[PDB]
Amino acid sequence: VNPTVFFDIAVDGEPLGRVSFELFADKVPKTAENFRALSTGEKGFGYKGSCFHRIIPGFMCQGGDFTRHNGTGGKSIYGEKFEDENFILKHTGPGILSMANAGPNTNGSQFFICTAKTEWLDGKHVVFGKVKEGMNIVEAMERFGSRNGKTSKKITIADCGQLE
Repeated sequence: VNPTVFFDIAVDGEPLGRVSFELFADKVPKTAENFRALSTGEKGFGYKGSCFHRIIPGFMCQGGDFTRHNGTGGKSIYGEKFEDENFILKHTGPGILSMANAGPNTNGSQFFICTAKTEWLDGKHVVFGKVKEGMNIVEAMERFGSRNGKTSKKITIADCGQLE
């Protein structure tokens, strides 16, 4: 019942590959539905064409700022910044999909993919999904990041949507 979404990633415009996610709608339905919606674009806005603007190897890949392309923007499907739904699920290792924010109850559209166990984020960021297929594509993306998070090539979501 949990929905599956995919990203088709490109690097300076050249295809790299597809990452797919399981979204834990059974446990965090409001947060999973936001990400699902933004990935299909069915509200008229969303992730297609946006970039991963902050990539720190061994740490995480952050994206979803489809409004300002640099970490200052993005918006949810709810007309404002939704609440932290719950912190049931933990940051247990690579592939975890989790919400970025600006403090308690400030979720918008930005998210990150963990490339390592990041327990210090437990209780701070809402985990709502996991990479299903294509972790190797995340690993290839990670190599274009840097110590301060600046990417050496443009990493884009060339296409995205819902699978199955």
